[PDB]
Amino acid sequence: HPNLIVTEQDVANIAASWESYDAYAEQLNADKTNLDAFMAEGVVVPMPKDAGGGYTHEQHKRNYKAIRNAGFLYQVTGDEKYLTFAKDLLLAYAKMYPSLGEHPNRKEQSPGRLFWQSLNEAVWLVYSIQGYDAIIDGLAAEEKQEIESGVFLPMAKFLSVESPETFNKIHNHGTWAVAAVGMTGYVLGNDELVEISLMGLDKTGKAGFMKQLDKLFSPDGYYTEGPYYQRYALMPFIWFAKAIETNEPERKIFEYRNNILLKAVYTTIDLSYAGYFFPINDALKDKGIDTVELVHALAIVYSITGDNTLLDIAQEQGRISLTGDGLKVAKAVGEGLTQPYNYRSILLGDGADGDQGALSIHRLGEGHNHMALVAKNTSQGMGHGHFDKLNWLLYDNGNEIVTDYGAARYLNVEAKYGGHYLAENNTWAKQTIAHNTLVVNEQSHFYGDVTTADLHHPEVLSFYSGEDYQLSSAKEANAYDGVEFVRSMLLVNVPSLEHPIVVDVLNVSADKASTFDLPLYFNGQIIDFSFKVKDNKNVMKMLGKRNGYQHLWLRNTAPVGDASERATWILDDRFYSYAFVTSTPSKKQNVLIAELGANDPNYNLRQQQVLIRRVEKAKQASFVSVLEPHGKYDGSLETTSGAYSNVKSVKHVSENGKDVVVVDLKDGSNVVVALSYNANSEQVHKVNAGEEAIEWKGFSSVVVR
Amino acid sequence: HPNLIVTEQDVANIAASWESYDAYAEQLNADKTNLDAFMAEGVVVPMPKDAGGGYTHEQHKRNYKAIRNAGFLYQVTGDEKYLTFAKDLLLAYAKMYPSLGEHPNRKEQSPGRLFWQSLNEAVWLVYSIQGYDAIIDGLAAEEKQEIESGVFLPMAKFLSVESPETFNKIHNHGTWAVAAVGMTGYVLGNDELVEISLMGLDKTGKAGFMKQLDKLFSPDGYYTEGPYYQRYALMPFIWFAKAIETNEPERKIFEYRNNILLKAVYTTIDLSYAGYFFPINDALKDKGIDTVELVHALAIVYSITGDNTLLDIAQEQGRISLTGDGLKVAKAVGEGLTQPYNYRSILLGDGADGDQGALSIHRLGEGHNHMALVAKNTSQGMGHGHFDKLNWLLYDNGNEIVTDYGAARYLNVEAKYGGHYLAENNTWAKQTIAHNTLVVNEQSHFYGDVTTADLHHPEVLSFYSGEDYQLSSAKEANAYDGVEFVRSMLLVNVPSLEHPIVVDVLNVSADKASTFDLPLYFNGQIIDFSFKVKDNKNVMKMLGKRNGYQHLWLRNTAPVGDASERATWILDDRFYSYAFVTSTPSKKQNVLIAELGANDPNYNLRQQQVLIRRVEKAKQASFVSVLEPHGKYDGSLETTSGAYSNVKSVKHVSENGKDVVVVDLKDGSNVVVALSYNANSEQVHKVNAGEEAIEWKGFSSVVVR
Ligand SMILES: [Zn+2]
Ligand SMILES: [Zn+2]
Repeated sequence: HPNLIVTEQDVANIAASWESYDAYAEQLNADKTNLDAFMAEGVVVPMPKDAGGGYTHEQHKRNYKAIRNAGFLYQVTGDEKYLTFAKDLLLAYAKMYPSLGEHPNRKEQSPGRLFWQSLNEAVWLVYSIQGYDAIIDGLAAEEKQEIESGVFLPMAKFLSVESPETFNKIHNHGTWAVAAVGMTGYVLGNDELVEISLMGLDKTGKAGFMKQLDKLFSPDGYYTEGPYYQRYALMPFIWFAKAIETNEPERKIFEYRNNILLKAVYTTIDLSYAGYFFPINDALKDKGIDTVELVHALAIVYSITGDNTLLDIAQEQGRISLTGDGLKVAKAVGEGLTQPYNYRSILLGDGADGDQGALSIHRLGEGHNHMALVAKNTSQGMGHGHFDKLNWLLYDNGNEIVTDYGAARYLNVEAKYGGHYLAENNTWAKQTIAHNTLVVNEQSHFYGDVTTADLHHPEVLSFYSGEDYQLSSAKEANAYDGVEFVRSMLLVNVPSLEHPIVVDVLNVSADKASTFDLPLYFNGQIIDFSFKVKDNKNVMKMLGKRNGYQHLWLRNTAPVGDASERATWILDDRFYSYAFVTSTPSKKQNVLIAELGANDPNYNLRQQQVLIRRVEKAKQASFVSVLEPHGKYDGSLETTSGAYSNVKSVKHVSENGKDVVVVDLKDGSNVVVALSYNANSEQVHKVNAGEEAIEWKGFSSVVVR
Repeated sequence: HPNLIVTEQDVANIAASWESYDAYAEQLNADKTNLDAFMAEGVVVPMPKDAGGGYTHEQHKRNYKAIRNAGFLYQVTGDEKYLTFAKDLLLAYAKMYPSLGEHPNRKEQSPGRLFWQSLNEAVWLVYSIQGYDAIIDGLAAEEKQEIESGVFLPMAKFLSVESPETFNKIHNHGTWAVAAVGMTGYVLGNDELVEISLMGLDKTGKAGFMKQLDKLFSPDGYYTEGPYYQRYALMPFIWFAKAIETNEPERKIFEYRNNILLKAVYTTIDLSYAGYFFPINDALKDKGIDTVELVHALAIVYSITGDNTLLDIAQEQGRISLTGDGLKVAKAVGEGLTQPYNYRSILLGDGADGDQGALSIHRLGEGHNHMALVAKNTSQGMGHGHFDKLNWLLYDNGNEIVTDYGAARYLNVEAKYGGHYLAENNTWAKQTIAHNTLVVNEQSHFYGDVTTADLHHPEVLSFYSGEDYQLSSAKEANAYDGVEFVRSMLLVNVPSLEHPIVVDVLNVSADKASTFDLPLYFNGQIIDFSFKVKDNKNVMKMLGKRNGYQHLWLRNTAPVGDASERATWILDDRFYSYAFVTSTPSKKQNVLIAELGANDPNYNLRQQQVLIRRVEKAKQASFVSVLEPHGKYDGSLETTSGAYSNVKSVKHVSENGKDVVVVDLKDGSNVVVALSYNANSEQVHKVNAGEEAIEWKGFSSVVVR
């Protein structure tokens, strides 16, 4: 002891070297200073009372961190006051815990005892067992027995054999529970606790850690619940793996499933822009790469791989793991070994086998010209999944541009329903209308039914990443009865333009005449539109009755027709223009400008604007658009250039199920995008625009004339 | 030549030493790189066509900066290329200018010839004359004759003798015009142009530069139009003064009126929080200390004073004046002479003699995250003035908390009405309802009439800045017929609380039963209210018909009573709680939660929420409130503490025109604020707060029990 997340050898390395690396010493000293301050308050272990973000919730959180940190500092410094504090905290828990029943402020989740839900109980155990592992050799036998019998063994039993609905779950709850119980198993030398954590309660491998590794990650290391829950589950994954490695290296856990755990870490990094995770599915928008799960995970992977590009990410995190692994990161950074991280375009398969749709990330440019297009062609992702098949997000200039709302939830704010998912998470945040994708008849994909959504996934038709352009194309044939839609999204490098442009082609075919809505949630302030808005007559009414529409105010409608239209907005120092046209036999076309906040008596929803393109009574439609960053606004020096869009118009023609899009530019050049939807790279295609003939080879072609 | 903003000795000093000081070299190289790039485009002088932010507007702007910069670089580096580019630009102007009549894209302002208004013409001249001054050396006689007779002399005459409505103006337009013509006078050796600039067209001193210095600044160096226009006018003030000093040092311009120009520069800095100018009156919210007017002014003042605390601000500006004065700044910064700038509480008198109301800045706390309360008890400030007597702003934690909208205008965005003040600047931004102050009967102060407003100022009753608390108190007797109101605002240090608290007491008395509205414009997301809102029944209607009310949507009304109520919101990592109570005989008390965007078909207004306290059918009211920053939200580490307000309630009693406010805290303690409105330091006062007697001396007292 210790022999878990840190080993005796790690402690020796840290003791010998920590003062020699400034980044590590600064981190250690801050943690030490903060703990010393906390210790001055005495041992404070309150009877459990409060929900998420409430006093007892946050106090028991401060305590598990204190136990872990005191154990670490005892080991590194040899200062007995840290042993005493960790010990006395644990003895207080040991006295209290056997008397605890179900938490009094429970909700619909499995209750904890210390906490309103069992999830936080598992986190408490993951942290606290590390502190115990780090002090155990300095305790009297009676103190060990009291702590083990009073809190650790009863909690481990509670979270495993007493909680099969959680322990056997293939879900982030399951990951945390098996990590907590398995790590306890290693520290206490309890073979049974380790075995059930690895192989499930019945030991057959139908549930447990190994099954989670096999099922929750695709072969690309993409975690099916989405980026936000990927980083969260990454801690119990990487920390239980670390414990397995330090105690049973023969299991070769970091080799398992073609280094799935290593791939999970890189993929977590790859799911961020300007340091923030893509807020698809249930997600909070202030979650970034400095989150401790990725700080610790990066350190472990660096220690294994020696990949010096990880040191770039480490510096961007501005935080370092206080482990033996973190020491290696700090040392490498201090020795000037840092290399730039290779942010790249990727296709991430979803489902265990990678075939259940995919998440595409398309990147182009560098610095403030770095654009990222996210194409959400993924399976449901279980309960946290949103009803947004073929959704997209755009990032540019260090900003989110075309956005995903994330979840309706205020992390650890007790006055917001104990920090838990709000009523509006289901009624607004999960719904299709809340997203940048097709809504049919004001109904959500799969009619907002998670059971149905869980059974289906989009079909990826094409992925391409070149220096000329980037493309993803996917088909959704199961979202609605008698409806199929296909979306192709492109990032195009036009040499004459300062920034890459997005081209979007969303085709829908329906058996019955329908309403088709396509929203665009934008970040910024409207400059102007090419269309005239109808007078709202000094009233804003709720947009629709159900499925998220009840949360939107209609601010203006504007009629549109055959010709492409334009909306231009500003965000910080850059302009963005949305040029759009919809090919359809229906003449009933309108733009709806809407604002979030209807049916929100509790002020749970943020202010937000949206441009919705609506076609009514149509069986067929091709929603075509361009998203173009342009120009410079400098409010400091008081200059402006390039403020007008460089796109004169967008035109579209379909022939024999093949599409041609022509983007006419103000300098007289044009961009031609052609889509055949045929994967045969050698098949030649022809489409007649008017008298103009367009010919190409393969699924797609982009030509700048 | 040059002998204006730089001298021949300055040029020698720069050439000899610019490479030695990193800060100067970085700036010069960045300017040189940008100019070299601009020169590669050739000499481009278009005919005047476009409004503000349009192509010709921004091109003529790039040209005047190029003229100045090429002139400077020719002096410092010697290269013929810089001489020729400045000369060729000026010759193109000389050939075009005599042919120009009124700009074709003029608006209501005095038209320019090069520009849509004459203001920009003046800026062009201020910059361009410096370039000419610096290239005199390498010019032939016929070239000087062409330049002076073709552009400079016609432009100088246009802006002066031909434009009495601007040249005689005691206003920032006047300052820019006299600086432009006066600087031209010095460069051309034209005594007449200098005299009329200093003393006005008729030379009596009724108007012109000297009058502006005596009337537009208070003795404290506060510029009556407000912070945003203070920094703007600061350029022509400080640069014309620089020109006067280098040509006629016997005038002792920097000693004039007890060093008024020096005080003006310090006051400009004192009018910012976290580097941004308080957005009172017409103002844009992205304007900060790195604005070039303050960069140049700071350099001038440092050269005169040697005040090393100005180097702190210089570093925060992140740019350096490319002048001899700027060289001194760079040298001192390189030598490690920087001392921290002393941000402090200040009372700034308004009016020529500082007796026409005042602007109070109250600061408490350390670092760049301290608290700043601004009490706007100032006179009108002419046309750019807002109808917001006794308004207030609050800053905390690097953020604006309780806000001022500034102006409805998009700087140099041509698609937004040529970057000019929008229709909504008058109809929304200037109106009282748009501010954090009293609105009577849905009408603005002075019934929104600038002529009436210009004739009156609030009466300042008290100013105090201590370690215990801070206070401003002011009376507005002239805003409405038969109405008087008084506002006292305090910043209170309560040792048991983590942050100072604001206490607000706004008393109103009216001859007739009236509606009293008190808005609070806040920055952040509502957490919860202590009160119940009425169902809005899925519609938002325009709040009122006139005077800014037509721009607000009513989202919810909520009835309130005798007991204090609370609104709590979150912004970044901190919570803010607004506890409020109104003593009034009227029972008609409601909170209106409103959102901006009605009567805004062009999407000129930002999204914004407001909490308005309304009292109806009342002749008297005391609007009492507490603004309390509290707690910590960490979205990265996922922790929260102190999320609930520590204020249990707020109570108020009035006795013989004297107020007592009791702030009951959750720990059982209380804060007692007493106000007598009697300036006599030794006068004893007594108020019976129920079964309690409150006794104190002086205008105010604050006691923590
Ligand atoms: Zn979503
Ligand atoms: Zn204002």
